[PDB]
Amino acid sequence: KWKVFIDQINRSLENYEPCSSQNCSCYHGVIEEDLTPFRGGISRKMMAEVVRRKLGTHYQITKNRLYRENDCMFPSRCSGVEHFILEVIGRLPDMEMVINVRDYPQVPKWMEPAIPVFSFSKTSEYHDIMYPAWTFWEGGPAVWPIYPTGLGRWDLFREDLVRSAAQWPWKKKNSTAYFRGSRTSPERDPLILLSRKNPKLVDAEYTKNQAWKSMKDTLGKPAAKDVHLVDHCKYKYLFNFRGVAASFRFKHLFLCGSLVFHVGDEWLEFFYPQLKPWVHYIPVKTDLSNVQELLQFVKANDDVAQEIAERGSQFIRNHLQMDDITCYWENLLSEYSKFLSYNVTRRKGYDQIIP
Amino acid sequence: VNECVSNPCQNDATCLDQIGEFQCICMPGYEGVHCEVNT
Ligand SMILES: O=c1ccn([C@@H]2O[C@H](COP(=O)(O)OP(=O)(O)O)[C@@H](O)[C@H]2O)c(=O)[nH]1
Ligand SMILES: *[C@@H]1O[C@H](CO)[C@@H](O)[C@H](O)[C@H]1NC(C)=O
Ligand SMILES: *[C@@H]1O[C@H](CO)[C@@H](O)[C@H](O)[C@H]1NC(C)=O
Ligand SMILES: [Ca+2]
Ligand SMILES: [Cl-]
Repeated sequence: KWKVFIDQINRSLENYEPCSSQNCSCYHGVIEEDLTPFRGGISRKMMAEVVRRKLGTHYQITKNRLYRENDCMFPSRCSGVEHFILEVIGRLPDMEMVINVRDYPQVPKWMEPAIPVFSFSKTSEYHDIMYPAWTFWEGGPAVWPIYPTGLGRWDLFREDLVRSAAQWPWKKKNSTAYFRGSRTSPERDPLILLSRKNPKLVDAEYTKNQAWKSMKDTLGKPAAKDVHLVDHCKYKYLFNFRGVAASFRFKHLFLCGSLVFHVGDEWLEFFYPQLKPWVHYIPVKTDLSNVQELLQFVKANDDVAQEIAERGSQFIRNHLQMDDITCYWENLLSEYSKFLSYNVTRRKGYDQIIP
Repeated sequence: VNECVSNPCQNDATCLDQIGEFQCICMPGYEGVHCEVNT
């Protein structure tokens, strides 16, 4: 009775081209796609418009030195971006760019002409250029008490998740699907409601975030306690949803060695195009209408489920290392700089970002 | 977007959503935009 999903998996593997690279070239198609709207060149007038519109934080690079306007709406997110730029700036040509550190992208596709803004997440309906989010170093959500200074240090979190995965080999993992997060999108509601109706099937509960105003923000129940990502690994089936934009949760779940259930296919981060449905994770319809069938399928095809989980874990382990993040920043900014059709001059009043 | 939904405030500070802006009200002992600095 599972032939349909089984054939989809076979088909998806037949389509799959594994990335054999030892560097971040796996993702070069993402850079190429994101820069396609600017292939006619980025003029000085275009840059002045982006800056005037305050769509992001204005950075400049000249003579391998980084300069920035005074204002950054989220200093910790600017600091996280700066961490990676400063790592690679000795090899970057002169350029300037506007780096949006808000959650949401800034350049809808219907805007003509396209203007260049760097954002961490988009859909295909935006012309923003994706960059590796600040949180790979610092500045992700400060979820009290588990991440009191903000979710960050991907290098360390990788180590902790791999160790947790080793403590929870697949056959020892719990078969109840699992989610702990806040109500950043109502697309999450059907899972929380299914969990309340069928708690043996799904354990999905709303935590609160710093915008909480009332019980509406948790669908009328007391907020759940926050749970460290390393404590997700005891569950075989881990759900991932959009929030405001894409979520930082996603990459972590793979390293548990658990099978990721990824809901929807619109909101991206730069690495998402290399993660393939049925190869690396289970795709779930945006409206969750097939979630019960998918959960029955994986339980009845546990060998297939494990193979998918192992492939997804291996992809993040091998192709989303800290070095891949630094590499992507370097290749992204180097390629982008080619499309600036004029010579950048440091702006009056921009301090240098050291060291 | 209410910028507080992504918890920009560290160290159990309170986030206030202003017109397309945010403010972190620190617990005593902390300061800075994100309440990241120990006073
Ligand atoms: O109990 C929790 C709740 C959240 N998070 C993490 O905190 C971040 C913010 O999660 P939330 O669901 O609040 O918002 P999102 O960013 O997913 O929209 C994500 O990386 C979550 O994985 C967590 O580790 N444990
Ligand atoms: C990156 O890897 C590709 C092969 O995957 C190779 O062609 C390229 O030369 C490598 N680049 C560097 C700078 O190592
Ligand atoms: C599996 O986890 C679910 C949800 O947290 C829990 O209700 C259930 O008791 C667990 N089962 C076992 C066998 O540990
Ligand atoms: Ca706000
Ligand atoms: Cl935001």
